[PDB]
Amino acid sequence: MPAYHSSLMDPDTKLIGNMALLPIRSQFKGPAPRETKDTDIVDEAIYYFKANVFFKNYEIKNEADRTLIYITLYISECLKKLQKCNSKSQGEKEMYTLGITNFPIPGEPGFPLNAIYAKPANKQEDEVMRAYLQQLRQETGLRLCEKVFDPQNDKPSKWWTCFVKRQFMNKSLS
Amino acid sequence: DREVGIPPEQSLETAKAVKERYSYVCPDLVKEFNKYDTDGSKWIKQYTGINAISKKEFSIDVGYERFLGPEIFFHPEFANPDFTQPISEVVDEVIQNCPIDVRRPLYKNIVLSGGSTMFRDFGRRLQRDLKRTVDARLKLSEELSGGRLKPKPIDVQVITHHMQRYAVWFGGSMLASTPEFYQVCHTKKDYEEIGPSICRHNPVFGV
Amino acid sequence: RTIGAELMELVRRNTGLSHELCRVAIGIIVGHIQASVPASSPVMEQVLLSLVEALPSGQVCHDQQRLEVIFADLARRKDDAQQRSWALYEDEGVIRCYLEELLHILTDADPEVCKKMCKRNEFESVLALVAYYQMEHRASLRLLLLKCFGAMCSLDAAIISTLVSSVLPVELARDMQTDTQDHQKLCYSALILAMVFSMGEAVPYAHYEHLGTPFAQFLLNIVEDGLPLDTTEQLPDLCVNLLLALNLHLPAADQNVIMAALSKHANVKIFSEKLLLLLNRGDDPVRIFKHEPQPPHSVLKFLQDVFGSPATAAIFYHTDMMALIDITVRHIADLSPGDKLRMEYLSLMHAIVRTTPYLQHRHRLPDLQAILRRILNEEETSPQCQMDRMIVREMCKEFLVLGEAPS
Repeated sequence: MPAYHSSLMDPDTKLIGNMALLPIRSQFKGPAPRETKDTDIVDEAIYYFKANVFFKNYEIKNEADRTLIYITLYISECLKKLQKCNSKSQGEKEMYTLGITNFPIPGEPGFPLNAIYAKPANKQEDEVMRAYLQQLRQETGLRLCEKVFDPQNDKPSKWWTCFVKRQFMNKSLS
Repeated sequence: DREVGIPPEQSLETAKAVKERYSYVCPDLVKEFNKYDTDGSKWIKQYTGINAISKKEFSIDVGYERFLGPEIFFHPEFANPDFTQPISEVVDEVIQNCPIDVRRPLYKNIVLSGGSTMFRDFGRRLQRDLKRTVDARLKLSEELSGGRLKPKPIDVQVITHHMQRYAVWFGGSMLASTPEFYQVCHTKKDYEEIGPSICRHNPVFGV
Repeated sequence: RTIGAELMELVRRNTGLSHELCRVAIGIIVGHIQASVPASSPVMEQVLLSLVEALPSGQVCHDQQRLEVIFADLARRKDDAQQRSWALYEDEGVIRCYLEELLHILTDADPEVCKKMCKRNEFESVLALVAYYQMEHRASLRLLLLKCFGAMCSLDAAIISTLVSSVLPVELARDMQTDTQDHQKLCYSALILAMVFSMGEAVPYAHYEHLGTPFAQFLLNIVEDGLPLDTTEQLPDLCVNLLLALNLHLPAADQNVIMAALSKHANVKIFSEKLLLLLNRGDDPVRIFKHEPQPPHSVLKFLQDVFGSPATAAIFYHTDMMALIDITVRHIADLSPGDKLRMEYLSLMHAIVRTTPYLQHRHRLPDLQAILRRILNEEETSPQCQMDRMIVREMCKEFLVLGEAPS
């Protein structure tokens, strides 16, 4: 059967490059509009993370799938740093520092999906992309730390750090 | 990946034990991950083994591998990337490739055999993934025709019979106890004449 | 233009020499035809410069080809699920042949080749052996993999971060507590564990199920009591160097898993005797590799953490603490200003006064008082020298009798 795709795409949803500039519920600042609903492109990708890393074939139906694939690849970067953390406060400090890092973007080397992603043509669209992703890289990390850490010991769970070796298909943002 | 502490010599012994005892089949995959996360005391079991060198016990926590193993019947790209089709869909192609007159009686008698169909709730999901697939096809034809006839539904049935560890043997013992067996059996005489190509053919192919 | 690199490849193929001796043989031959035949000196000097100072376009090294062929089969034999758990064919002689060949290449060939082919595709080939080790149960092959990991740690430090963050240290720490019969595998396992922990990088929290306090008690029981099968007695001096290396990344001695092992042990004497024979010389046995950034001094890091609590300070016998004060004092003075270590011995000494009754016996207190007054009256202005004086003031301020004049 197929993997889990994004249901949130709507024709009224803006496009950046060939991705889906979708609303995000965050206190962080960026080009992403603020959402009112109780579900977002982030809460989905965290719902569907543990299941989508076992599949080996993903068919890109729309552009919101290109936004989900990015997060699902970045969550595997959070867990590499979080498994080394001994307290949630130490994780939130590590999740900040990682989002500030300038990962590759569509068009340049490092990005594993340069072919099936559309780079920004103009410089203004480039500046919007680098600030949309950084808004995802920050709210993703902030929301994992609520889940990874067992409140009984305030230390990472083996049920999340078992997916450290499970890349999305085999790709990584590095 | 998770439970180090299992000796490498007793990983296989430990996986069969988990499979035969604790595993099962899930209706939906991602909803089970939440049930294991949100309410972990109810779904996570524990398996105490015995080392064979030191004779000391080792214990582990049995989690997502209760439903992820059997899921490859329905998501076989978990293990083998050379296969994607579920078994719920392989069965529909097997039957829809058969003659039009024996499609209904074949949906109505689907016999699960073998030891790897002993999983709990295996037929319940297979019988459900088909009835979704069969009730839609009849719906589409009813629409293209004009909606004048509501065709009869198909009675899918997936039965799981009492003998599985020796089902195939039993059908060989009933057979061999007949006299008809001693006619179709290739014979020593027929071997000396025709040679070892007497046993070359199977029903899967012709000529 | 490229002769000196095309000759080294020819010589390593047809002779089997290492990279170093490949350059020696050519520099000697050339350097001798230059001298005996001066008519050929212009040609020879170009040839020597090509050595001192790349390969043709399509030409690829022999050692690079083999590492494509070795890492590819061993990963194919890892992805062979049938043959690993359900054996049918023989595999011990083929694998033993590819792992021997691998060990001679990492040990002899050019490190930059053996670095890139191990650093390729985010350490895809290293991480496979780390899994094949977890999957393999035969000690004839687990031993060769360890000799191969020990050669990959010598090349780069990014590989050490890859291994320590992996499941390797948890399988070694689990195989050592379980399979104590094999002596070589127990001695190499304790060497590799000290290699990968040498740099001080932190690790996942899950490692501390098998690298925590019960693993330290296992190592202390060996240091103190030893094993029967240890005839040559290498293992205590390896289980010491390992404890020093586990304690490198571990901060906050009150939260330290190792120190809970000492305070739980009945009586440690042999572990303490060996710590002082290393401090008397100031040798870091963990520091095997010349990789930057150089981590701290493993011994002083340990003793600073021992004397970070009074439960762990009482392990030292009376005669040994007085020998520790005689050494620490001797190093504080014999060390020059601007050195990094002088503040460690000072912080170590500050830790002794707090957690021990040093002020009741006052061993070598006058010689100490004269050294601290000197260090304060030093007019050096480096930042490091200001860190030393900053410690001394805190030390005298906390304990006034270390500021009084020697009398």
